[PDB]
Amino acid sequence: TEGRSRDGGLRLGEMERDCLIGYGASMLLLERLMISSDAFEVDVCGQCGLLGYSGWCHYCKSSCHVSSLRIPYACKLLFQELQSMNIIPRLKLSKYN
Amino acid sequence: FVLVEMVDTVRIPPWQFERKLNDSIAEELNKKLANKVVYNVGLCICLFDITKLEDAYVFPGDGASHTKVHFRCVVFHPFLDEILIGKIKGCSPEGVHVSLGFFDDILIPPESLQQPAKFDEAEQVWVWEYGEEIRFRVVDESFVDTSPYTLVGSISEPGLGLLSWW
Amino acid sequence: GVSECIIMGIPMNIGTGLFKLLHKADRDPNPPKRPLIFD
Amino acid sequence: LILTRLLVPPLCIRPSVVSDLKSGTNEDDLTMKLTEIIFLNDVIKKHRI
Amino acid sequence: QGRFRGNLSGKRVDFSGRTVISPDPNLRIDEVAVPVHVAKILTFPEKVNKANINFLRKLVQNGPEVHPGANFIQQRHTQMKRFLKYGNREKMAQELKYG
Amino acid sequence: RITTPYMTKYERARVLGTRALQIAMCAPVMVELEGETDPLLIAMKELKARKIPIIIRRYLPDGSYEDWGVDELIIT
Amino acid sequence: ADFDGDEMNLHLPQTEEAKAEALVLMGTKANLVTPRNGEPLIAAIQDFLT
Amino acid sequence: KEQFRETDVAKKISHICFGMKSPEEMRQQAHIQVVSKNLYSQDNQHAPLLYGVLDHRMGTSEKDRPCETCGKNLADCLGHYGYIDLELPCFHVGYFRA
Amino acid sequence: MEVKDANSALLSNYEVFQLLTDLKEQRKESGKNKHSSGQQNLNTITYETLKYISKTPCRHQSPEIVREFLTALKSHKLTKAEKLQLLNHRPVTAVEIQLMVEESEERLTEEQIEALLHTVTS
Amino acid sequence: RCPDCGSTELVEDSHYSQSQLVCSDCGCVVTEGVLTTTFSDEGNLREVTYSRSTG
Amino acid sequence: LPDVVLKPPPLFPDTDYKPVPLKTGEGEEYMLALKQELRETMKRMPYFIETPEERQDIERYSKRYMKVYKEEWIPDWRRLPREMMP
Ligand SMILES: [Mg+2]
Ligand SMILES: [Zn+2]
Ligand SMILES: [Zn+2]
Ligand SMILES: [Zn+2]
Repeated sequence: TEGRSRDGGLRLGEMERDCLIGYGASMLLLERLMISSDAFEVDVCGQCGLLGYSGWCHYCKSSCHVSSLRIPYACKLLFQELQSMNIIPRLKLSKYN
Repeated sequence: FVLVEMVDTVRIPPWQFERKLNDSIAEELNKKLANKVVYNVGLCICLFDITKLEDAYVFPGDGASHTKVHFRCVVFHPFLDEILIGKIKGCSPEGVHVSLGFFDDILIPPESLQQPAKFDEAEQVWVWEYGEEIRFRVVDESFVDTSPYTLVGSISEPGLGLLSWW
Repeated sequence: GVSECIIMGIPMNIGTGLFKLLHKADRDPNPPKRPLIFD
Repeated sequence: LILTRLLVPPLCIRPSVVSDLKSGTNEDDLTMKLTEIIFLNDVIKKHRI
Repeated sequence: QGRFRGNLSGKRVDFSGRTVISPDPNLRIDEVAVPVHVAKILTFPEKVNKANINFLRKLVQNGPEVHPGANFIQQRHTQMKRFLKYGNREKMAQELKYG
Repeated sequence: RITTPYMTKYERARVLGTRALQIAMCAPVMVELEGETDPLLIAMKELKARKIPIIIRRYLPDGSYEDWGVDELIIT
Repeated sequence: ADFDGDEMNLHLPQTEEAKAEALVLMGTKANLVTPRNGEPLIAAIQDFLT
Repeated sequence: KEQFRETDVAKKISHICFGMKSPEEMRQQAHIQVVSKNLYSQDNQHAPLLYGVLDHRMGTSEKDRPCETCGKNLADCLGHYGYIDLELPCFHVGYFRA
Repeated sequence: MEVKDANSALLSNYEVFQLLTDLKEQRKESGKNKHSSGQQNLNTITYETLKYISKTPCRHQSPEIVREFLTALKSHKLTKAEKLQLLNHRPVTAVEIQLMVEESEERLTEEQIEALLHTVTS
Repeated sequence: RCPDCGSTELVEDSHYSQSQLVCSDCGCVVTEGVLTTTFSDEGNLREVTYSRSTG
Repeated sequence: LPDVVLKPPPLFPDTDYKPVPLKTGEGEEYMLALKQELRETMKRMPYFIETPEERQDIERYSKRYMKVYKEEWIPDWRRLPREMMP
């Protein structure tokens, strides 16, 4: 949350992100803005590129291509809102290698 | 039994760095491919050898050692005509239940091709007289996960004569 | 880009993420292969 | 490009607050817009009938 | 206050505090003084290894009341956290496994 | 062999972070630490002793790469 | 800062890699000069110059 | 005996492919059809209605009432979309100029 | 986790037996507690497959004998499956080659069976 | 209740700006973290009653 | 005001109008029989190229007994460009 009376935390604004970019600390920025703030694990289907649940894709009615993925929760909210706006983001996953 | 080429991304934790890389890779591949049936491949037994092993990366996440390893492993998959020798681990009215020796209890021979004295009356009666031989016919695999086994095969026993045992 | 790396929650290509690290583990590339007797 | 179906989002985007202090609740504006759209659809169907 | 600027580019995080500053010349330029009250709230996850085992044991034995110590213990096998304010902290310190 | 032989600060930070994360997960120590309960201090001691078993894989923008050892690079 | 009631934030990283990158790249001893023109910013101040 | 399936893969997203969905794909993706303009029941327990807006089959938004599609709480529920049919088609403003 | 070729090269039971013995001896010489407790199906499948191979006449074999048998059967224009089955089974009786072995028609010739028996028994 | 010992003496106590459930016998938590609405959205959300939302 | 609905409309709503029965006569039946004959004889035609089978398990003596034999039409390479020669 925002306020101290609401038991809120501090906000790393845009300028803080700019400073962290200028320093080049990629892992620190990743830990601050992704790991410690809104980290979540979603299930993405490798066939249609949509978001699944509990390792299952309701769109394709299959679960062989569904894989887990780390993501900020705000990014998943943005993807859901865009899917609500008929702007469907199709995520093409691949191995980290 | 046949060799299968596989490429696996093996993750070794940092507390296994004192061990040799190839030995740990082989152990992890054996632990990951033990008593498991790969679809359209068959039941893998163990690792045969490791052909290609490229560089070992370390990811900014977990921090372990990720290696892409090319290896060959042995699997049990007949060629639709292989002859096997199993033991009768039970019998059902619709068909006998033969199992390869301590290997897999998945062989279900249909009793529809022997001489016209074929019937199982639930008293473990194999067949009326005039180490059990087996002729694999077709392979078949299926999936498991379908909501939020996998190998049986058909077995034939023709009029082989069997001078040793009827 | 950096903005998409920050949004998607992945390490950005700039900074320390431009290169990759390798482990100096005791190994032997292209290990000896077991010879095939039947083939 | 021409829409015939509207994708109503999950409840994660439309939070619902149970205000037990009064005889009411708290629902976002998207829920009210979808309610008005369904009401207009029903009114159009009634006028067509 | 949109999603991109308010929730993607800049977002709020935990394990952070905000306090007024005061001068102190007796500290180095690369050092900063932290109050005891905030230090007991902001926690750092340290993994149990062969080096700092005897230090984490004493930290657990001290408990969340003494300043040098810990607040939560997450086991390696199960991810069920354990609060140090309740239960026998000595048994928890004696049952500290690696990882 | 065409890049700078000096080890940059970004490579230093990343190598130290990776070594600290590894040592925190029960990795073997090669410098015989003496009462260092902080993994980052052990990583810095290994870096100063030039015993970190990590090889930097510098990638060129076109796609080429090159391997450099920590003991081979120059530290400041 | 001027010590006239200004509030400052204090963050604690939750990762060894982030901690090391912060200590190395954002070290106080390693950022004694600004990248704008190389002039040192961390230097003597009032009651120290006098 | 046992089928070999991978537990977890270190998947990394390569690129995001934006696009649009046909009216049939909207029905295929959605789970239930919202046809009632009302959301709540007539009893005194303050429970929502069925096949309407705010139905728990399209996710959850309360800490006490879990989702009906997936048996998980709010922290674990990712949410489910729904499709609402319109009697007459309407121009999409975001693409209207296009 | 994809496979490149499920039928790369067929191998007899002797190679499998040798691999199982080597894995068993490397395990008993490098036994680990946690590695074994993590997955015990490995030990079970290895031991049971080794016991099944021991029940078969696959013992008393060597790579030289396999090479000699292959060179002897190469002059009989037989397919790879027939020689593989003959090596895995080691028939001592002629009836096993007469009826059980497939492709018997126009292949037995009533004279080559004696040579096949003499080669498989040597 | 306790997952290991089975003790049902779980007490709600407020941590340092954190709510969780913990047992007083073994100090093990069973559910940590709570989801609460923000006043930034509270003023935006509109009210719905049961009668109007039933017909 | 329009009434509220508790259940969604049926997936296949009933209609009071039924499709007109098909035309009858010897012509329609002959055309149907000829279309069936074309379906039956066009799959065995060499123009109907089937999916090439691959990944054979083993080679056997019965292969020559089970080898699928079928005549192949020779395309006129004079009219067809040179880029389609095997
Ligand atoms: Mg001021
Ligand atoms: Zn899908
Ligand atoms: Zn749900
Ligand atoms: Zn307990």
